[PDB]
Amino acid sequence: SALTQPPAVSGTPGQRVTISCSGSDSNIGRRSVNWYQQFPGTAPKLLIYSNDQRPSVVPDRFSGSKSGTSASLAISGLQSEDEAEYYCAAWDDSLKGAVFGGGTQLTVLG
Amino acid sequence: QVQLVQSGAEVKKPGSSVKVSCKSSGGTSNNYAISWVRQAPGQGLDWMGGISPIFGSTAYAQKFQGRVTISADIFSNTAYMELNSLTSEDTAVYFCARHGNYYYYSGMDVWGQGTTVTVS
Amino acid sequence: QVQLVQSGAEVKKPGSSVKVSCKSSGGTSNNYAISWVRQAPGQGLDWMGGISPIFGSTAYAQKFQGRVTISADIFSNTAYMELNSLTSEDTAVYFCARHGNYYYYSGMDVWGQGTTVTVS
Amino acid sequence: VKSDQICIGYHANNSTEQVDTIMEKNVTVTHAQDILEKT
Amino acid sequence: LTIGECPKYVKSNKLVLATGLRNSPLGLFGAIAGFIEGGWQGMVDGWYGYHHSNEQGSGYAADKESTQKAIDGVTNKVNSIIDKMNTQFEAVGREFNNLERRIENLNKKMEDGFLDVWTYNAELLVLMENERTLDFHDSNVKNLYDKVRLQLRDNAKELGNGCFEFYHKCDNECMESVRNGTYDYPQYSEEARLKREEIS
Amino acid sequence: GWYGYHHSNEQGSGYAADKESTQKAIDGVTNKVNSIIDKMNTQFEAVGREFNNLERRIENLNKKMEDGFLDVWTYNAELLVLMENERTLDFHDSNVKNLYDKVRLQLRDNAKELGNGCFEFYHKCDNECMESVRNGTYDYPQYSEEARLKREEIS
Ligand SMILES: *[C@@H]1O[C@H](CO)[C@@H](O)[C@H](O)[C@H]1NC(C)=O
Ligand SMILES: *[C@@H]1O[C@H](CO)[C@@H](O)[C@H](O)[C@H]1NC(C)=O
Ligand SMILES: *[C@@H]1O[C@H](CO)[C@@H](O)[C@H](O)[C@H]1NC(C)=O
Ligand SMILES: *[C@@H]1O[C@H](CO)[C@@H](O)[C@H](O)[C@H]1NC(C)=O
Repeated sequence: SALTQPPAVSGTPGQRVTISCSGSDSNIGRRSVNWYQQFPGTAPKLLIYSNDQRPSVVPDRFSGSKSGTSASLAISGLQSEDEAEYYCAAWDDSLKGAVFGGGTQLTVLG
Repeated sequence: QVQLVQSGAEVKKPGSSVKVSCKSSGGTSNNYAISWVRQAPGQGLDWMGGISPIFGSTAYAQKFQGRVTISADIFSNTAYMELNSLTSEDTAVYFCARHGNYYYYSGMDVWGQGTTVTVS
Repeated sequence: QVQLVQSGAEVKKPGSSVKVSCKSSGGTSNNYAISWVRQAPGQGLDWMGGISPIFGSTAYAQKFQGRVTISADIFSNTAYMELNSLTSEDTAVYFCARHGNYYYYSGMDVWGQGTTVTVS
Repeated sequence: VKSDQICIGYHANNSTEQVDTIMEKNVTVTHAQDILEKT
Repeated sequence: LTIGECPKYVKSNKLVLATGLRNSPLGLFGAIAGFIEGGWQGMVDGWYGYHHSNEQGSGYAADKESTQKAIDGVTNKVNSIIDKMNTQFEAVGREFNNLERRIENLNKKMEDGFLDVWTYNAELLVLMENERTLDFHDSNVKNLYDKVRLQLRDNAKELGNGCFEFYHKCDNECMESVRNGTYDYPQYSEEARLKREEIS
Repeated sequence: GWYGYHHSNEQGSGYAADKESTQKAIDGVTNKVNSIIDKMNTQFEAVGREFNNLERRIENLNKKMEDGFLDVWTYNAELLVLMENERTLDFHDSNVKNLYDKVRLQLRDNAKELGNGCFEFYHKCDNECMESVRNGTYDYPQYSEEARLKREEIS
């Protein structure tokens, strides 16, 4: 645990959706938050690192932000291929290890 | 490019142990940290630990400390994970994941295909 | 530990020369200065000279200058002392003594067992 | 008051692994690698 | 004598490559055990790094760029050491009769000489690259100190023990600007000379 | 000593060796020489083998093997001597540089760096002060007040 995510989000294609990740002082407030996208039955993919940075293979519609002890992942212009589980992850200084969120299943309406 | 290739799926009895490897193919991974992340069916990802072999760091989760053994081979470019005292709670899909640098703060940009361990 | 092992006792005629060795056993002595100290019967200790072989210093006493030759072998860890033109005043007990560092200021903490030279 | 300080240092641990060099023998290092199989 | 996919035989009884730096539980470039008297056991996330200490708190941080460069260099050095000695002599079994003892002695001295040559090569490469690795770590610490010293210039007084005390109020954003090498001289120079005048 | 000092205060002048760095350098050079001897103790030793006139091919093979081993070990000895001569001279240069850096980081701004290996003291450094800077125990705040002053009155 130690990172709180909403279990499910929904939206239409083309709609901007946001996924929140609530943590504490020792994990999000003092370390960088990584975002992972996982389709069912496949390995996770790196989506956002360093809170706001993006890999070159990840499209520019994915963006991340961090303020205080919380993080946010924004997907502007939703598509059909963005239906996946989304995990936030950061290093925890109190547990001396990496912690993950509960997981956010995104449902593409229509 | 570097692809992480894991071992096959394992079927185990309770009370036994399972050893899962993660061979780094297409290039070395000794200068990066390779983490071990498990995923229970219907649950989220869970960090077990990792090894940074040239850097010399071997980290473990506090909920997995004393039960999991993670080692690395720098001559075969293979990272290993041995989990002892298997119960039904240890049924998960086990991923090896290479970090962006030598330590565990960076994002895991290279992942293995996964290894399903079922305990019954 | 390092023990300094000298040669046996020598019986010499006047006008001849005597060569006394000091083998460093149990470890090297090339990084320390090995002095040569003689002791006349009924008199006190007298410094003849010394050699610091890796440092490259070979010192002699002013009252022994031109008459004593002190050399060192760093491959056999042996320090040698050759004294020429022996008279009856050269009858003494001759000690090799290793200093506390590379030079001759420090105290001589390792000593040889002594070599008695009698000239008659 | 106390002035702000920054320092440059380096990693140390409780390791007793020893390596040999030409000029120094059995040097204790933080991390070492056995490249020889004895078993 | 071996068969199969085997490691290379050497007559050495110890062959250990140094990957980490020198241990200080309590060189050519004079930083490791030089003007910096000892290593930090509280700094676990890197080989080299920083210990900031200001009014917002004190703690350790690693220089991940120099640590990653050093780890890349040590990894490539180990791979090169393995790669250059992949073409080692492999002794195979030859047998000779009692009227062929001269050719038998020739074969024995040939294989023994090749094993001695490759044992010398492995031992000397381990010794030389252990010196190069320890001096490389010392140079990395010296270069990190030089990088911070040339960043701060006269806005910080070096205390001669590897530390810089600042002449200005350097907060956590200032400390991380030092750490990434994006320290800005003219934002703090006037208050630095004001503090230098006030402590003169 | 191999490395050292030359103080020039009002009580006199003279040379003084740094026995700590000189002893460490002599230990390193001694251990280097011992390592050079010990690593080449397993050298090829040629032995005499004789062959008849119908065994010239094995004779050429034997002499080529022994000449090649002698050439390999000659190359090893020559290259180790050349490489360790570079490493020794650079080691001595690094020792002098490290001694200079040690004194420079001891004195800080209490001495003027003359750029020729010497340090112009701002404060009056007597023989006890020179012994303090010789064995790494120079106290900066004892002399810093008069050094800062003398900087003001000399500037
Ligand atoms: C090398 O190790 C041996 C055995 O542990 C020890 O006796 C010796 O002191 C070490 N060498 C040095 C120079 O410290
Ligand atoms: C490592 O050594 C330090 C002193 O250098 C000591 O305080 C510490 O307890 C040691 N670590 C462990 C795990 O015992
Ligand atoms: C890194 O450098 C940037 C340069 O813009 C600076 O703003 C920042 O404070 C530094 N951050 C860290 C975490 O080192
Ligand atoms: C420097 O050396 C002298 C002579 O060995 C010693 O007595 C002294 O304590 C040292 N100097 C200081 C200031 O401690």
